[PDB]
Amino acid sequence: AAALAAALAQAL
Repeated sequence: AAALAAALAQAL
């Protein structure tokens, strides 16, 4: 969950 949350945060 956290890895994905961060991946997305960065992209946006």
